[PDB]
Amino acid sequence: MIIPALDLIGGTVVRVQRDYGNDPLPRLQDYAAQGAGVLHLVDLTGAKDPAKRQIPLIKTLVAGVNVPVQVGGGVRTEEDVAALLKAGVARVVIASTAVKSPDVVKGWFERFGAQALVLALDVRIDEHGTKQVAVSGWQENSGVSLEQLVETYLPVGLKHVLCTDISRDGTLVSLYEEVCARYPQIAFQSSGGIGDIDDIAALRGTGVRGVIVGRALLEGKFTVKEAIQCWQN
Repeated sequence: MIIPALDLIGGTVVRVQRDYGNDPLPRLQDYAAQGAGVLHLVDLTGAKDPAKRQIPLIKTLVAGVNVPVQVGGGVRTEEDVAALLKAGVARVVIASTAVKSPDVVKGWFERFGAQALVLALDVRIDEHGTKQVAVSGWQENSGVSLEQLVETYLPVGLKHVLCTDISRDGTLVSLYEEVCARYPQIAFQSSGGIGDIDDIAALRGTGVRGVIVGRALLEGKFTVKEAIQCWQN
């Protein structure tokens, strides 16, 4: 699947920052109308301060489409996960906390179930060619490989992993081929490097299950319909 994505700050759709207006619901509705089966939202306001999580907006957006939405941004605690799910979110995207407190997050898998959680990892390919996990693009590596972290959560039934390459020069394959083959029981999602329709074609044979597409849709490079037609060949 193609997974169309929006970043939201204070109700505004933004490109990573260019203002793309305050109409997220009609945009999402049109993504769904074109065949998207899953949508992705990042709450940048909540990422900066969990106390300001955009729950009312998220409720509205989820209510306004007919497809599951995965939502990330400032998911620090069990309470955060629960509040997002209560608001109607299908899956909660766990990022830095999955790196910083694995024993705690393993407990979340036990409580909420693996179908409700997506682990989002930023990866840098280092000098030796190791897939190093980092909590963000502006922080140093955290001293754990993608494989090591995946294998930490497999015993609690990990099913969804979102992988962003934050070391790559330019737009978009070997990385995804490798990890997908190694953990066929996990559905990997790719994020980043989609600049045109050919970048989606590039991922088709890799084993990647989901392709997150954000900026390219906002910039009018191609439509969700075209993306899906390409992805399905």
